[PDB]
Amino acid sequence: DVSFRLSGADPRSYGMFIKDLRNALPFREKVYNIPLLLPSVSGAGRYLLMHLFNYDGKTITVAVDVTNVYIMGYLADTTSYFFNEPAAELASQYVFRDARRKITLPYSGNYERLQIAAGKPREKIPIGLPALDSAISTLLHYDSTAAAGALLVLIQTTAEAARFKYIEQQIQERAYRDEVPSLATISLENSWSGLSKQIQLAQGNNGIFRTPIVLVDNKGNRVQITNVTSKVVTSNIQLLLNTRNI
Ligand SMILES: *[C@@H]1O[C@H](CO)[C@@H](O)[C@H](O)[C@H]1NC(C)=O
Ligand SMILES: NC(=O)c1cccnc1
Repeated sequence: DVSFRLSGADPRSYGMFIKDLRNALPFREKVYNIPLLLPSVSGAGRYLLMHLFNYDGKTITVAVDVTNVYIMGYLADTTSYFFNEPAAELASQYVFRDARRKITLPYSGNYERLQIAAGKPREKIPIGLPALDSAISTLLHYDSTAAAGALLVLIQTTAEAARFKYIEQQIQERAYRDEVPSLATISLENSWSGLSKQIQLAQGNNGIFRTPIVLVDNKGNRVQITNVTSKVVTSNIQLLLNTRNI
């Protein structure tokens, strides 16, 4: 398992937690020195548990699918909560079985459905460590509309930060003051599968993408990624979704 405490948290401790989250995910090979997530994992070993503590020391445990870094659900005291989708249904056969009751959230765990439930797009929701503290606290007591926004914060400050060093850095910059994500952050989140695929297809094509990927950079400009010498590939992306799952 991995753990992170908001009490005493700073950019250093958050960065270390994200390193630990990345390194908790199994892989058997690297592609251009980036861990390639496994095509499949059978049984309980498919799920990583992340123990998150809010500033007051109250805790939730979050179950993450190690093949894609997707959050399946979480445990708050004696109640488990799972997204309304087959992958989370499966997860609930393996994790948090000791919970006294299970609530299936009234949405699946993708951005489209979460944004509808929250009533707002990612672009308008501040993120940062204070927002993560708030998100943990919200998830402690069931409220599905509030939970949708909290889960948008949680996903971006854990899974997306693990996937992209740039997003990790954005959250570090928001350690003590929340701010909506940059355009670049949104573009990277929206392109993780596409980038993962092209980096894998570039092996066998001399590091050249079969199909270029368009992103927004940290200055807000459109850029086209065409090959693995791009900083997006050499320093930014940290985990690759297996093409078997694309
Ligand atoms: C490969 O990517 C690098 C880094 O972004 C870029 O400078 C170079 O022009 C690209 N090569 C092409 C497009 O042939
Ligand atoms: N459910 C998730 O953890 C999730 C959702 C959207 C993108 N990445 C991860």
